[PDB]
Amino acid sequence: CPLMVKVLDAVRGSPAINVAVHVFRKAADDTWEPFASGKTSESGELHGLTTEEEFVEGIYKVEIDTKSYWKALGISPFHEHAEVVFTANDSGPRRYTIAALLSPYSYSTTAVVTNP
Amino acid sequence: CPLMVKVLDAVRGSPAINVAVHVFRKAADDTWEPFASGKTSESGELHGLTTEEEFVEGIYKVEIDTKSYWKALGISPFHEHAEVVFTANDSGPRRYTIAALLSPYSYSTTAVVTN
Amino acid sequence: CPLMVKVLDAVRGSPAINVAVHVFRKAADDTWEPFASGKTSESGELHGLTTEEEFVEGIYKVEIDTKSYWKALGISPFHEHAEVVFTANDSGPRRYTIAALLSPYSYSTTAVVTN
Amino acid sequence: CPLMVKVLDAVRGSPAINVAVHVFRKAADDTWEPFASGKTSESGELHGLTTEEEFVEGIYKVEIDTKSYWKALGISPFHEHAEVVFTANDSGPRRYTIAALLSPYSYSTTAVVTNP
Ligand SMILES: C[C@@H](C(=O)O)c1ccc(-c2cc(Cl)cc(Cl)c2)c(F)c1
Ligand SMILES: C[C@@H](C(=O)O)c1ccc(-c2cc(Cl)cc(Cl)c2)c(F)c1
Repeated sequence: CPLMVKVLDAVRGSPAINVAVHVFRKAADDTWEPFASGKTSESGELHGLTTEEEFVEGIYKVEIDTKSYWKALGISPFHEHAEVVFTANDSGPRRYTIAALLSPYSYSTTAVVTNP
Repeated sequence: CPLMVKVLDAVRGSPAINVAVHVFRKAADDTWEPFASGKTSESGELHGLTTEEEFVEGIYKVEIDTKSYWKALGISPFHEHAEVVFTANDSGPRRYTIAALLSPYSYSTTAVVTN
Repeated sequence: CPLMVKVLDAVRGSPAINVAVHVFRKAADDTWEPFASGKTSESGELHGLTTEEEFVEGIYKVEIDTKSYWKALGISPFHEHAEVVFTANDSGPRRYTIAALLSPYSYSTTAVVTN
Repeated sequence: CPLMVKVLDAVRGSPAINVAVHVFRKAADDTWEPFASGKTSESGELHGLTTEEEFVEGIYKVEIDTKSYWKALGISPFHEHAEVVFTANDSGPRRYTIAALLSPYSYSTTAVVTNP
């Protein structure tokens, strides 16, 4: 599982459940091409986005749909989404965890990059 | 000053100085139209991006060129840039501060919306 | 102003107003000696805690009364308080800003050390 | 495992390994009594601090020894430690994860509180 997303909720002190995530890869023409999507589980984790074979070098954008998450809880948040944009696998295959911590007017994000 | 950007460095414990910041407004066709840009000051602040007259309701994107900032300090960073995307809504208070706190593999951002 | 505290609210997107802040200095016997205190302003800032003459090298603790802040807004918070503990070192720059960003179950803090 | 600590490193993009953690509980006399201690593993996680039986109601302080962590990497950091102080189990037993994200001049911390 080379690309995982984990999301926590800083208001409830809980995993952020049912957060939609869309991943894009920058194409040869410099547009954002849809790559994978999913939503976080009861643990706040999203597994199974991609495979080792399909997760090639490139510039990836992980869009975390924070506004849809907060609106679904009936909260009117500030941001449209949280975008995490990075070059992946340029030194060979790595495993990436994109972690995020959400509040209605703020988010934090970090990356955990490991070499299998 | 309806829109301000303030950038801090969590490695050095300092303002993030001479960071490039580009602001875009979402157009009718869903493209990002250049809106304003500048470099953060010695205090990590970028003032004077827009006026009340130009800053209408809509969706704005603040792109912070974090990758150049880290490489100029000799540090290998994770992100291509930091993007903050939000709706300006007359209704809420009228002054927007977008604040960001940078580390090589992480950033935090918050909004301070007042008056 | 050698020491400043700046508190922001990540739920409302605003300064954290009228937060109690207590500053202590570690004494020779490892106890915390009261040093300075105040409430954050309308801008979430607390200025004028100390002078250059009183602010000597040593270990300081900044205690932010986050629990009272949240309860006064009708919100149930996790922490008893937020504590920021650091050494003041003449060597490094001379002005310390302790900044905190508050949520009910979380906080972030950074230092901005300049001049 | 009712009390866990997880720590990430925002500079290296990695778990924060070998972080010492000391937990205190406020005693009847209002002093901080040592309760448990340990250090984070290769995953950045610290398990096995306490038991359900021993983790009674109280006010707990989780001290994360950030200065010792950064000095052991030869970095001179700002903070002495990161203290996380909270009331636990006042509505019955819960499971607490104290998560932290470290930089030399900054840290974030959040709590994940679940009901078994
Ligand atoms: C438990 C773990 C995961 O399951 O990958 C996870 C998920 C999110 C966070 C986290 C915590 C803080 Cl304090 C800040 C940020 Cl950006 C992420 C974290 F530290 C750890
Ligand atoms: C106003 C400015 C300062 O006074 O140095 C300031 C104060 C605090 C922050 C801030 C921002 C985030 Cl995103 C997280 C934290 Cl812990 C502090 C910031 F980005 C900028």
